[PDB]
Amino acid sequence: GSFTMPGLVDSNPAPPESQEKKPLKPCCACPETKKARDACIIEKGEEHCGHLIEAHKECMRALGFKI
Repeated sequence: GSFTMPGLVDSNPAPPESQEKKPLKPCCACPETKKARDACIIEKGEEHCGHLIEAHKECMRALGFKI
């Protein structure tokens, strides 16, 4: 004897989307730095990860990006 839920389908517990996109966008615009930034920002936030901005921020400024 257990309750059950046959009036719906519900879901599994899940993020605000999961990684399901890997398109070809070829360049040299600091992948390591950008990609490594975002992982901290994902988890904590830009406010907790702006050492992860500043470190990577360099890398883009060198390019003539607007830092």
